[PDB]
Amino acid sequence: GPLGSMEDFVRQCFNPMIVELAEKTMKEYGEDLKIETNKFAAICTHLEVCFMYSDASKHRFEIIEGRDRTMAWTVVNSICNTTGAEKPKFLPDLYDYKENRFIEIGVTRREVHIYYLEKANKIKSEKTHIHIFSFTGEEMATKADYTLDEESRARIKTRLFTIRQEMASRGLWDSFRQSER
Ligand SMILES: Oc1ccc(/C=N/Nc2ccc(Cl)cc2)c(O)c1O
Ligand SMILES: [Mn+2]
Ligand SMILES: [Mn+2]
Repeated sequence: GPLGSMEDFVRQCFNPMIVELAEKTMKEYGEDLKIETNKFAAICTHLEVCFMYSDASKHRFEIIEGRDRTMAWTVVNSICNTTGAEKPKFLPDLYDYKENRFIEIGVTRREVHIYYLEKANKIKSEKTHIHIFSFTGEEMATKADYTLDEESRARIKTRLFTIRQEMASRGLWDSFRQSER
């Protein structure tokens, strides 16, 4: 019936720190969240997934996403110097200290395999590990290595389902889904 505001939804659905980091992200790119509200939600979603992924194993992962850009490269370059890891061409989302690799996390409602192939074709690296989550609960990962166990990943998928559900109940899902890409 009633169609809600996506900005209202974001500020209610996501933790204050995620929202703030997403605001900083958009401002850093010169974007108005009051107009590009679906993107604001997507940024929040992706940041939450990255944080959940890291939290699945505390201190196993360094978080790169959410930091300001200069600081993100500072962190990446430090990790590369310390661990000997090869420097990525584009900023990744995490660094896995156990498997010794950077990780790019994708969140999509497009077809998960195509999305994976596009990510992989962009970053080009033979080292950076890619992990894609769909709002459908589908996932795809480099070399069928999913990194975390089923329960951790289920928690992330459950979060995505809950977001899609709350959006839909406020009439926001169709627009949000369409806005991707
Ligand atoms: O420049 C942009 C303008 C709008 C968007 C919107 N993305 N929306 C979005 C992205 C991913 C999912 Cl799963 C659902 C929705 C976006 O991702 C952009 O990069
Ligand atoms: Mn990123
Ligand atoms: Mn990502």
